[PDB]
Amino acid sequence: MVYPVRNKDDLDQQLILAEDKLVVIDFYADWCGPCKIIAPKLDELAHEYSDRVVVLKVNVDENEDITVEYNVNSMPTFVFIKGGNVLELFVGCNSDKLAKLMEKHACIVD
Amino acid sequence: MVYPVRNKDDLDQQLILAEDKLVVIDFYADWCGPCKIIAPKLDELAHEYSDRVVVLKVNVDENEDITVEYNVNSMPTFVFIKGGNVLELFVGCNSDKLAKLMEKHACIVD
Ligand SMILES: [Zn+2]
Ligand SMILES: [Zn+2]
Ligand SMILES: [Zn+2]
Ligand SMILES: [Zn+2]
Repeated sequence: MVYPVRNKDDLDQQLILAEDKLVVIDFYADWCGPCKIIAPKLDELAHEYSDRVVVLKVNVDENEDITVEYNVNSMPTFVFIKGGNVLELFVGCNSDKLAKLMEKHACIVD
Repeated sequence: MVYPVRNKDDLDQQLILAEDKLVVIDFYADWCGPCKIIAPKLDELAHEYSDRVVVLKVNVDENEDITVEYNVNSMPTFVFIKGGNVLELFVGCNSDKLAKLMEKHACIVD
């Protein structure tokens, strides 16, 4: 399952506890159609990769600070992180690419 | 000669332009003794096989994304690729094996 981020200090802690794991952060809002469509597949991947991947979820309406720090301008946006380093940024609704990007490292509103 | 990779999109383009050729990617860093020793022999082979083999070079300190995607954990590491497929992975400093592996398909830091 996908862990909601309450604030920047929550997220900063999660990034350190993730250790060597792949971290994937999903920026979403409740008013975003494409966000809702891809969300089941993201939860499916989180179970398949639970030993290797940590999956975080940032609600942009309550987290303006985290959104500005990651330069999020569109939704959905998935940031792939390992060791506090941003490896790759991915915007859009292709859930087949999302699943592929998750295995290699283990439509658009606003 | 050996072509430096600037990013993942650079590398992805190189993999397609290489066509049917053998591609060899060398993962290295400036702080890696064994990397520096084998490097002349790699350049020698690149000239001998210039019509058949494309030789790419990825600096791991500036390319965390490519390193994670190829699961690089040590140096030097040579990935042998043909058609976007990874045929073989080779870690270590034996330049005689490197030359042999190059002809069949045409010490350790971190
Ligand atoms: Zn569950
Ligand atoms: Zn030359
Ligand atoms: Zn990547
Ligand atoms: Zn082979």
